[PDB]
Amino acid sequence: KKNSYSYGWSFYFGALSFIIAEMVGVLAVHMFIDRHKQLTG
Amino acid sequence: LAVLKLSEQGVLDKLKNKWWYDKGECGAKDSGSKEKTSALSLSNVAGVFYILVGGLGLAMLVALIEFCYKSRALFDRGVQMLLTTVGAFAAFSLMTIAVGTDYWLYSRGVCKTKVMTHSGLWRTCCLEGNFKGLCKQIDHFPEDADYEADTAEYFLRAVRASSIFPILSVILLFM
Amino acid sequence: PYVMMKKNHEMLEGNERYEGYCVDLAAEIAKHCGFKYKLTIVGDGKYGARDADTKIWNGMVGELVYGKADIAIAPLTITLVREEVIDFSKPFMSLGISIMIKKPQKSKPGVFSFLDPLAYEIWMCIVFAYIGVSVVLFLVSRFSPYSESTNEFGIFNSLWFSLGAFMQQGCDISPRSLSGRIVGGVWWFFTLIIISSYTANLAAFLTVERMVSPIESAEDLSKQTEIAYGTLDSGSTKEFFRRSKIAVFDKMWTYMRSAEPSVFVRTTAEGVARVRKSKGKYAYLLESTMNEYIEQRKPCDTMKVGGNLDSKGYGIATPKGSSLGTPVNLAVLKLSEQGVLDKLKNKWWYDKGECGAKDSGSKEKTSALSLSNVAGVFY
Amino acid sequence: VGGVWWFFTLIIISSYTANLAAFLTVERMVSPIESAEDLSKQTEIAYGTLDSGSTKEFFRRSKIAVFDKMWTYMRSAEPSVFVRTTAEGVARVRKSKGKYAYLLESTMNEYIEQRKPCDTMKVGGNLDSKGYGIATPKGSSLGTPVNLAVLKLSEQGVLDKLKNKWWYDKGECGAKDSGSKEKTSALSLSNVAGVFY
Amino acid sequence: LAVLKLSEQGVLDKLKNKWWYDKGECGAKDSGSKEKTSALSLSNVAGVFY
Ligand SMILES: NS(=O)(=O)c1cc2c(cc1Cl)N[C@H]([C@H]1C[C@H]3C=C[C@@H]1C3)NS2(=O)=O
Ligand SMILES: NS(=O)(=O)c1cc2c(cc1Cl)N[C@H]([C@H]1C[C@H]3C=C[C@@H]1C3)NS2(=O)=O
Ligand SMILES: NS(=O)(=O)c1cc2c(cc1Cl)N[C@H]([C@H]1C[C@H]3C=C[C@@H]1C3)NS2(=O)=O
Repeated sequence: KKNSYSYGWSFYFGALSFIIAEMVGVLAVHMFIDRHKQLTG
Repeated sequence: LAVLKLSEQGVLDKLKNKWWYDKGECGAKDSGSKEKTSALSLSNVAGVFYILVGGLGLAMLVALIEFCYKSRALFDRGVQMLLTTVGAFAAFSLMTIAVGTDYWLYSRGVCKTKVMTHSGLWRTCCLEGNFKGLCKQIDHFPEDADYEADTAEYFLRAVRASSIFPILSVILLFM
Repeated sequence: PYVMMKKNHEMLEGNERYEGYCVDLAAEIAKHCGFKYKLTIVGDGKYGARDADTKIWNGMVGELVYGKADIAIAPLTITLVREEVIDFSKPFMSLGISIMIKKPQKSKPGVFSFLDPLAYEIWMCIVFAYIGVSVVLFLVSRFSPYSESTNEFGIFNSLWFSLGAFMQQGCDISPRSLSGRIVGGVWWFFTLIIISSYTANLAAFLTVERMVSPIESAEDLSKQTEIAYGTLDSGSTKEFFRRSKIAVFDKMWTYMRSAEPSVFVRTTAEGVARVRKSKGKYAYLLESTMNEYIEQRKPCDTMKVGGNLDSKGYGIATPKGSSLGTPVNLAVLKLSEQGVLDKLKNKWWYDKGECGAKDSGSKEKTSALSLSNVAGVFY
Repeated sequence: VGGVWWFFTLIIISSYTANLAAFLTVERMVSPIESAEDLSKQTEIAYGTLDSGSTKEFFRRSKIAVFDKMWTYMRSAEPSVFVRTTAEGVARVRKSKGKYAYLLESTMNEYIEQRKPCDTMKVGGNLDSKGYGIATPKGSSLGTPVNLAVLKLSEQGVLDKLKNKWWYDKGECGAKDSGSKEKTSALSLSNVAGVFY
Repeated sequence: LAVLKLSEQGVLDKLKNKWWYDKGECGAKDSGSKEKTSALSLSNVAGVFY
């Protein structure tokens, strides 16, 4: 058919939940870099 | 009696599919069979040239401001840990708002439990019906002999039905 | 080629003047029957028929009925109204209505036919965008004094990075700054679409060229309105589409009635010239043995397609009740089983031919993408 | 040298992938491996006639160099290509996988193609011409109403009507019947087995 | 006169749409366009993501 399905705002906020959790994750890795740096440096 | 005679002998159908078609000078039936090749014009791929020149000006722009920021002249565990916490419950907010919400999809559908239908992950409802604000929550819809002829997609429908994956997104984000 | 005269026809006298298929056919019968044959062109110059305005026969059959003719060895088709008034033997040659179309021109690819799945405006804009990216990639990497010696990207490297990126081989150097990877990354998305479009468009050319079929039946002539078809305006071919019940030829008749360019032509040689003018857009309906001889004459650019949609036959005619009819009838059956009618056919239609026959051959000759398609890349 | 050679391999490998995409899509038929003359040249492709019949008498009574080669070749031929009946001769074609062909009347050849097991083709035209005819005795009192009737059926199209109806509509199978369908084919191992070798 | 009266008031339209469809509930034209599978959708290549 001419399928009229469109994604509401709840779908994109889960996508914005994805990208921030990917950003919080790599900042957590960047902090795991530094806590090893005070441990050894 | 003569009109009914012409139709049984087929004449009314004979005089029609002859006349409209054979005295028809042009038609989609006449011209539909031919098929020849087409070289790609520039307008088929013109957007890729637009993004390319847009990528060039964007490259020169950030090269300019990275240079000027160095000539004129974010690194501390303190506020970075605090901004991580602000980013932490924000991801916890945007997902937990999303799951309970019935606005995952805008579509067409009927909600009367036996139309600008908004369907959702755990609750699918309807809007712009005969009456707004009613919900028909559905999973494992009845198929041919309780679906059992196929084995593959029932595991894929049960993951949609018993939706562990948005929940395990929340639970790992909660832990 | 049935009866002709040589160019020195005034130099010669009588039966020696004439050459042709019926001329030797008259010669082979007199050897097997024992009569003195004198060739005579009909003074009217028409095939035999009857018009009921005065109820008078015309042409060669009219000379047969009235008494001018003892025999009519001719392209005289055995019909019903002719059989009632004059005798025919068994037919000596078989034929039918067939299609004459201009032969498709010889497929000659250009040396730059590999550049053809994209337009010339695209390859011009690729090379223009090649220069524009490489100069931007040079300006970005060496923009700053702070470094300059660390970047390996000169102009002579930057034209090489955009060259290896486009041909997808990959270059040894790679950008390291943020803005250097922007100009490098977008051009990588550019070369993904263009190369994948070039391949899929080339697959679309070779698919359709493998699908395009010739026209090899009268119904196949009827289903397509690209190529137009016409007959004689006065002839037994025109009568045939009217006197047939079959709906394929009936819509081929009503097409000839109601096509706004009139498809009917006055004679045969006018219809031959219409095949030459329309550049392969015009089909022509005529007898088969006329269609075989015309494609064997220069400029050789016509051809026989399909098969005989009906059948007719040319017959040797005698007047009704004449004594010649039975020994002629034994002579026609004698010439056929000795392959004389085979030999006289193969000689007149082919040795006075020398146009090529079935030079295309297989349609899968172009299956293997031969060297003439991509010889320009080697150049 | 490195720049132009890269533009070489871009064109060739894209043309290699494009031409496979034309083959695997369009299943054009095998080119019909002989014609009238080509059956005479390819001596590995045997061809057989009836041991006593109209086709046997024709090739010996021929002054054409092509057919004289055909009568010479079947003369010194092994194994024996002379057949007893047509049902034996038609069977020798389907079991020999195209190595053996059969020379027969055009009427029987169009009929065998429409009957089961459906695995034959009529390639080329007629080599000679013959005709079936309604026969009356010498001194017939009805021969003249007969031959006028035969010419009447052809002008009204009935002889052509009774033929293209009968051979086709009572034809159980045919290449015209089955030619239109086209479905996909996954590549088997034997398509690319040489690359593993 | 009654048959011509029922047709122009859409009664024969209404009695058709009711009996053939409300005692129906099978789907009609669920396939729709043939170019729905033109775009190579996610269900074709979801296994690669898996
Ligand atoms: N399809 S058509 O227009 O050619 C066409 C249309 C019609 C035909 C015959 C033909 Cl050929 N006959 C019918 C008639 C047969 C009986 C049923 C309705 C009347 C009486 N009328 S119709 O339904 O108006
Ligand atoms: N080769 S050809 O088409 O000129 C040709 C045409 C014909 C031939 C033989 C040849 Cl070789 N004989 C047939 C046969 C039917 C009866 C008339 C002649 C023989 C007996 N007639 S035909 O159909 O007129
Ligand atoms: N094509 S066919 O076999 O159906 C067919 C073959 C023939 C037909 C008619 C038909 Cl329909 N009539 C002709 C006849 C018409 C005149 C020419 C030859 C005889 C007298 N004989 S034929 O050439 O043997």
